[PDB]
Amino acid sequence: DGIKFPQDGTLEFSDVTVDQTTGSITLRAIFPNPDHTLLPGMFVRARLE
Amino acid sequence: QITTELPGRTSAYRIAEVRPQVSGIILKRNFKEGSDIEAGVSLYQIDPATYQATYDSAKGDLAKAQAAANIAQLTVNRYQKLLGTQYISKQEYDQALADAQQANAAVTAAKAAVETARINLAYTKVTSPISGRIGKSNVTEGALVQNGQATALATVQQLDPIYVDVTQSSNDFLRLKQELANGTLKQENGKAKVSLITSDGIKFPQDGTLEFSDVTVDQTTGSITLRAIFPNPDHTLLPGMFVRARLEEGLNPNAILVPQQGVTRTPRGDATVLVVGADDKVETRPIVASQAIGDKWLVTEGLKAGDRVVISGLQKVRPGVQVKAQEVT
Amino acid sequence: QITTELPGRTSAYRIAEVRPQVSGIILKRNFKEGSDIEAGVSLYQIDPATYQATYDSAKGDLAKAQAAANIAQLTVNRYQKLLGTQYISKQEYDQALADAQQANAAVTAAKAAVETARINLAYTKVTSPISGRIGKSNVTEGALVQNGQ
Repeated sequence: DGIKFPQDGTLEFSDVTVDQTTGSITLRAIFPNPDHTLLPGMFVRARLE
Repeated sequence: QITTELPGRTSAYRIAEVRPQVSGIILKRNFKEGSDIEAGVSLYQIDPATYQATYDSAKGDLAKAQAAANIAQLTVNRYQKLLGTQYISKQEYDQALADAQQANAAVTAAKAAVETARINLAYTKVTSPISGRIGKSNVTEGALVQNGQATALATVQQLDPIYVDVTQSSNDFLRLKQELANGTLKQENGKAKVSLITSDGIKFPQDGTLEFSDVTVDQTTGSITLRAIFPNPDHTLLPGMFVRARLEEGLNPNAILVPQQGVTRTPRGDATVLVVGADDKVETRPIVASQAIGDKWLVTEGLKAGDRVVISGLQKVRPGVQVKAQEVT
Repeated sequence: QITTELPGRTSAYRIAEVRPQVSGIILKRNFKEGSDIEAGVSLYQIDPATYQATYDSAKGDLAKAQAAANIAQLTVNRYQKLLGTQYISKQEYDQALADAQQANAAVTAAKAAVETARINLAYTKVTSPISGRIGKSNVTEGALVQNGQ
């Protein structure tokens, strides 16, 4: 919906290889979810620094 | 009360597919197709010859162990009778006691082997695990089967009650949860009530109830699944059909309903209403009315409680003109 | 400040797919879908008949081994008292001690076998490996489940 998620997470890089059919690298971040306001599988947009 | 219409599919309360626990060739079918089946009633008859031989071997081993235990017990009794007046050594009595205990343990092991042989032999008499109604037989007499194959011999399903699995988008679920948390929505009692619309559009005579809101999200579409349970006394619902569910999500005690005959919509989409001011003048005010309940538009913004607006004779009234306005029920 | 915006998908911290460790048929379901559950709580109930028979056989073998060990220990204890006054040769005492030790080792082996049988029997009570939210049941009562499907 475009609403900023109230809490903040941190970044733990995990995957260094490059996929063959996507040509992209996957970055892993961890977030606290106490309210259960995000479920496993949904689509999100992450802004890094 | 706000209701959401969602698509879904029905499913059986309890469905069991019959698979053979042993390997062999079928000889007979003991049930008639399309009939009600009680639990534990034998369905098929696989060839028991090999399992019969195994059972006989187990019985023979059990008999041998029993004979050994019998002779050990006889010797123990006689030695115990001797021991009263110290006519035999205590070591001999202890040895006899140990021999009897070992023979009894061997008898127990033989009994366990006989029990597992009996279980395997009775597995051939295929028994329906649950009650219900049995359908077509995917195999007939003379067809080979194997232990734990993927192809089911038959299916037994319970048609009362019935499950309805409907699909709800994740965004709607999240916004409803946020609205409930904020306080604009008031859930009541317990599980939400769900009504049904069949393929013909007929409202189901009974209203079901929802439970088990799922948490995983489908990747391909982006939606979660909801489950409701409908009692089915007359078997008017069969598993697998396509149904529409009207799902209630609480109460909104601030709804503003405006009759659709008193709002004007521009071709691009904007909507305006002719309010009547305190100066007996009419003023056009824009409003946001997206959802329509029956013939009443649900106003979300642009109107306040007690605002007094025209519903009839719109073509007879122009803005800025002093008009007598009369309340009409 | 330089920032990058990327698409992404969420995932659970710990996801466990409950799978059967033993073959058999399901008789009961001991949980309600869509509810938080603890660890070690039994979820299903597979048919234990064959595993119960195996457990009984193992216990019987253990009892036999224990009886043999008991009689060997009694003989050793009886010989020990006579050893003090030089009325039994040391060879016989050594042989009896060896027999007792062998019987004790056999008892240990039987205990290991019965422990394996107990573990296999307890596998039927399908236990949740972790604590968390559980969804629907892909199988119901009466289904047949194979080992490690």
